[PDB]
Order: sequence, then C-alpha cells, then structure tokens
Amino acid sequence: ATHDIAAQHLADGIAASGPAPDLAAAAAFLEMGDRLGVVAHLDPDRTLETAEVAAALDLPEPALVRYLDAVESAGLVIREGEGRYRACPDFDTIRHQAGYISWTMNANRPFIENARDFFTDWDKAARTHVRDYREVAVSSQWMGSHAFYPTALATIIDAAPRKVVDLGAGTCRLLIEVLGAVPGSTGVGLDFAADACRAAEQAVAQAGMTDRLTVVERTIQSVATDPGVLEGADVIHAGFVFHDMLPEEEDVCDQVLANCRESLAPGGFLAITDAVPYLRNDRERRFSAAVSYYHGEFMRRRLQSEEEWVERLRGAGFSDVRALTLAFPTGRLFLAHR
Amino acid sequence: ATHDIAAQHLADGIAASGPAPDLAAAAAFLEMGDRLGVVAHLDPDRTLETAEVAAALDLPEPALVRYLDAVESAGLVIREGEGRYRACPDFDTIRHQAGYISWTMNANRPFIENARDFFTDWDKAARTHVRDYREVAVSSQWMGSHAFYPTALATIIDAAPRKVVDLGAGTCRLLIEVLGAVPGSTGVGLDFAADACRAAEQAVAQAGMTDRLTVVERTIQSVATDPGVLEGADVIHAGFVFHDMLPEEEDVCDQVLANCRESLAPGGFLAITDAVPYLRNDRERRFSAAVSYYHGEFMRRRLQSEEEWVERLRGAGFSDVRALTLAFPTGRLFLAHR
Ligand SMILES: CC(C)CC(=O)C(=O)O
Ligand SMILES: CC(C)CC(=O)C(=O)O
Ligand SMILES: [Cl-]
Ligand SMILES: [Cl-]
Ligand SMILES: [Mg+2]
Ligand SMILES: [Mg+2]
Ligand SMILES: [Mg+2]
Ligand SMILES: [Mg+2]
Ligand SMILES: [Mg+2]
Ligand SMILES: [Mg+2]
Ligand SMILES: [Mg+2]
Ligand SMILES: [Mg+2]
Ligand SMILES: [Mg+2]
Ligand SMILES: [Mg+2]
Ligand SMILES: [Zn+2]
Ligand SMILES: [Zn+2]
Repeated sequence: ATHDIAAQHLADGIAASGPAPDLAAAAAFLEMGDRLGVVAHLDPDRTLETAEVAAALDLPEPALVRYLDAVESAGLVIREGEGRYRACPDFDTIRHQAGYISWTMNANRPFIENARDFFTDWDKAARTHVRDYREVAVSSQWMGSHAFYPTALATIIDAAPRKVVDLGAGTCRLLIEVLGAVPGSTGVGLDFAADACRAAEQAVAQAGMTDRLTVVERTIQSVATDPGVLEGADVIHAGFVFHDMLPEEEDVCDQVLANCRESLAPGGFLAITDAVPYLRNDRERRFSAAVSYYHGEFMRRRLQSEEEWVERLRGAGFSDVRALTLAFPTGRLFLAHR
Repeated sequence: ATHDIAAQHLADGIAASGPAPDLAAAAAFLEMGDRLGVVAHLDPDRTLETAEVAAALDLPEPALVRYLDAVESAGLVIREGEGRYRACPDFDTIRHQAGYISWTMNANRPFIENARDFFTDWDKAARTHVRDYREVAVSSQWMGSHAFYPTALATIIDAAPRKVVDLGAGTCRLLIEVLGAVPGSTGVGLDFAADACRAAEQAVAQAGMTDRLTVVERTIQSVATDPGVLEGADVIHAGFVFHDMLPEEEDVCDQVLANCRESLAPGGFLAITDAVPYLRNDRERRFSAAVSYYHGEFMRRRLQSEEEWVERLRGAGFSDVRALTLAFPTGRLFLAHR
C-alpha cells in the first residue's frame, strides 16, 4: 500500500511546488555569488579560472571551488576541466529571473523585516532601515536585462540619433551600446554619484569613445535650472529616475520635463521608463502590487499612471506621447515627442 | 515601426521572466505579512476582520488595511465587504511555494550575506551570523505543507498505531492529527524547546486530548541513555532532526537509533524524514544543492545518502528499510521496520 499513497503525494507535491524550489535555489546561489564577486565572472561563452578568479577576488581558492562545485551540482555551471567552470547555456535567463527574487527579498528586505516600525513611526523607520543601494542596483540590472533594457536600447538605436543624453546614467552601459551601434553620434551620461562615475569613466576609455562620450557629475534636478548639456539632443533617456522626485520635488520635476521638451532637436523625443501603480491584469498585478507597495508605503515615492504621465508630459509641452507596455510587470516606456 | 520592435521584446521578455515576478512578489508579501502575524489569519474558507485582527496584532488598523489592499491588488486576497478579507482560493499553494523562497532567501540569509567570513574563519562566522529560528521554522512548515508533511501523516495514519512517538515534535501538529484520525491511540511529543512546548501543550488542551498526549520536555539525545518514553511505540517519527547530530554526536545518534529499534512493538517502524546530499536528477538537483551547500558548508551538519542511511539503520538492528522519494526536493522518507 504505502508505495501507492506516497506515489500520489509525490505527484501532487511536485505540482504544488512547481518552479519554486528551482528559483529559490537559483536566487540564493546567485545573490551569494554576486556578493562574493563570482557571478560577474560566470558567462555561458567562456570559462572561469578558479586559480585566477580566487586571486582577483581575494578568496581562498578551495572555498571558491567548493562554491562552484555546489552550483555545478545545482546545474548552473559546467565543469570544463580542472579549475575551469562555464555557466550553463541559459544562465542569463536564470540570472534574470533571480533578479525579481533578489529585488523583493533582498534589496527591499528592510521593509519586509521592519514593517511594524514603518507603520508606527514612518520618519524614524525611513532613516533607520535603509536599503542596500548595491543590491538595488544589481537586482534592477538583472530584472532589466530581459524585461526593459532591450526595448529602450532598440528604440534609441532605431531612431539613429546623433546626440543622446542619459539622465541617471550610473553604469553608462546604455550609452556605450548606442554609440557602438549608430555611427558618428555622441552621448552624455549625467549622474550624481561619484561611485557610479569613476567606474563609468574608465569603461568609456575601455571602449575607446572618450571623444564621443561626456560624463558630467551633476544631479538630474540640476537640469531644472541649468539645462545646458541637453541642448540639441535627439533622444533624452530617463530610466526609473523620475519617481524619486515625487511628490516632494514636483516643481523641479515639471521644470526638468519642460527643459527637456524645449531642448530637444526637431523630431527628437524623451524616452522615459517608469513604473505605474497597482495594475489589475492577471499577468502584471502581483508584481505590480509589490513595486507599488514598496514605493508608496515604504519609500513614499509617487508612481504615476499612464494617464497622469501623459498629462504631465503634455503639460511640459510635448506634442504627442506614446505609452508602450514593457515585459517588466508594471513597467511602461513613454516616448514623448517634441 | 517602434510598435513592432516593442511587441517582440514584450513577448520575449514575458517568456524570459516566466513565473519569477509572481513568486518574488508572493514571497515578499507573505513573509512581511507573516512577520506581522497577519498570514495566520488569512484562509481561503473564512474572512479576516481588520478591526479585530488589528487589535489582536496591536497594529494600527489603517496600516493593516493598506497592507491588505496591496495584497488584494496583488490578487492574494479578496475583499468581502468593508473590513473583511478572504484569501484567494489557491492561497495555500502560493504560501507553500513561498516557503522555498523564504527558506533560501530569508531563513538562510546570514549565509548568503556573510559567505566571505565563513570561508575565512568558519568558527567565528558560525557564532556571529546565526539564522532566525522562527524564520527557519515557518519556511519549513510552508515547504512541508505540500511537499513532505502529508506523506508522513498518511503513512502513520495508515499503519493505525496505538502508540506514536514524535522526536522533535515542536508544534505537536503531527500528533494532534494522527490522534484525531485513529481512535484510541496515544502520543508522545518529545522536544527540548520550552517555547515549542508551552504553545504545544495548550493546543493539546484545545483539541481535548490531554489524556492521550504526553509532552516531555527533553532532548532527543536524552533517548540514547533514557529510552523509557519510547517503550512499546508502534510508530516513532523523526522529521529533519537527525542530521543536526552529525558528525559531532554520531555515537549518540547510533545509540538513539538502536534504542528506537529495541523499543518498537512488533510490526512497528521508525519513520525518518531527512535530506540526502547533492542529487543529480533534473527535478531535484538545483534545490538539493542549496539544501546540501547550506548544511555542508555553513552549518557543518552531515547529510547522508540513501545508502548511508540504510546501512546506519541496519546497523541499529532494523530488519528492513524502505526509502520513499518525497516531493520536497532531496527529501526522503525512510521506513525502518523492526
Ligand atoms: C522598480 C525598480 C526597477 C527600481 C526602483 O524603482 C527601486 O528599487 O526603488
Ligand atoms: C531542510 C529543512 C526542511 C530544514 C533544515 O534542515 C534546516 O533549515 O536546517
Ligand atoms: Cl516650438
Ligand atoms: Cl529481537
Ligand atoms: Mg505531498
Ligand atoms: Mg505532478
Ligand atoms: Mg516541482
Ligand atoms: Mg565554499
Ligand atoms: Mg506579476
Ligand atoms: Mg525585452
Ligand atoms: Mg511570450
Ligand atoms: Mg512572465
Ligand atoms: Mg500598510
Ligand atoms: Mg530543485
Ligand atoms: Zn524606485
Ligand atoms: Zn537542518
């Protein structure tokens, strides 16, 4: 008998768990590896040399090997001879899916663990339980690799601009790839962070485009008063940067949008990626609500609907505004034409 | 044009993300809610009354309502009139799947965030970065609801015992349900924790079985020298308790297993659930490796293969040992007959 009862429970249990064990394990292995610096050396097209990577990362090589042997058992890498490991063929998709888990469970963990304090004294909780910006940045890039970054890339590229401006450039990755794909164009990577700009500047020298790529280390709010760098841009790009100005700096935000419209060359457009609040459709609703609740309740940053965004961009002077659904749940791309 | 490029990127992005956004959001909402005490009041068959639950949980009712309105938007609960919410029909499956994410990303977070310290000075890291046992316990119960708990329940029930002994009872939930399903039987819930035993004892009075259910507050290692409580048991149950004795207390472990064999009534068996290390098959391997790496590398607790378990149980005197694959990846149920 016992063989048969355990047989149905096994089948029923397999169905109930579904893909969650796999994703749970992938997310933990990949966050742990990324914190160690290992994940950046894993790629499906080349091998990681443990002897060299352990020295680059200042890890004891036996400890690094035990880690890679665990993720090899997990099936996320392939051992290609002693001391060499290569990521599994679909590694980048697995890493992308882990970005969602890392964002809600790791980047936003202070909100998960301390919700009571936020409900009691939001001001004290907001400056006591703060997010790790490196985890926010990495999980966002993982989520963006397949869910919003390619749409922006292909859109800017297709317009074939000659002057691109990226508000909140950070890594400057978007600029390097639009310059390397459209000939003769130039780019400007505005970003306030010192940390994001030294690492960006050297990668500008890496590609060898320092003549075409300016990096100014100012805030995006500085555009409201000093919109000089924008002059003549064919595409101005803004990825998930505007909602941090709302609702506290709405006037500055509306001024930056109006300066953006004024400063575009004819036929140019402003391409904004951002998150709309609490969608209802079955695909997007669950992650939408997580993005919306984290922002509304814990960060008190205003997410705007498509209607609000369209009205705000048309009040900034833009003739026509197109909204494009992104694969990233609750993410929208707004193309605001001059 | 831009409509069409964004159309393929959307479809491609939807495929790449798959179920990860949904699970990411579900896990964060449900861990946050469980930490608040809310999740225990959510059930698909009855409503949560915000006015009363906010008082029971000592939360400001407006804050609780904003939380439930977010998870309602997420689709995890249904508003059934003002102030009343009911969990979505498949809530228990979603909660089960979130148990895997909560276990690897939350319960085991000290290992994710501090792997460098463990690689450098394991002894210092092991007592510096310790897991939250409440999160370990809750995520384990969520994982077990559909992946290993029903198999043990149905197995013990089907044997129709008259004396059941649960090593590491903790919640005493397993005992209450085997006593409530087989008539005239008695149970013993051995567990070292004071915290786990006061809450268990009152629930014994809740069901009204305090005459049939003994609760002794001893360690399972105390069975190696004092196996008195086991005498005459038809089923002895041990859920994920033995690997914490290995490899440091192997002699005590082998003594408990031998005392278990000796103490069984004729036809009785010892039912052990535990985790085998690093499986290779495609379904189990990824989560297997996570369970195995957390235990081997960070907790230094020995997981045994089916072969090692069979040999150890036969060395303890058991005539025949059956191994049963559980839905819980890398989980196995061993039935060791007298
Ligand atoms: C929604 C993410 C893409 C980034 C973000 O806005 C945040 O984490 O605050
Ligand atoms: C494998 C889990 C079921 C429990 C466990 O063994 C642990 O978290 O240490
Ligand atoms: Cl004009
Ligand atoms: Cl005998
Ligand atoms: Mg089952
Ligand atoms: Mg099945
Ligand atoms: Mg499954
Ligand atoms: Mg290691
Ligand atoms: Mg979703
Ligand atoms: Mg895409
Ligand atoms: Mg598709
Ligand atoms: Mg999808
Ligand atoms: Mg709230
Ligand atoms: Mg698995
Ligand atoms: Zn944000
Ligand atoms: Zn364990």
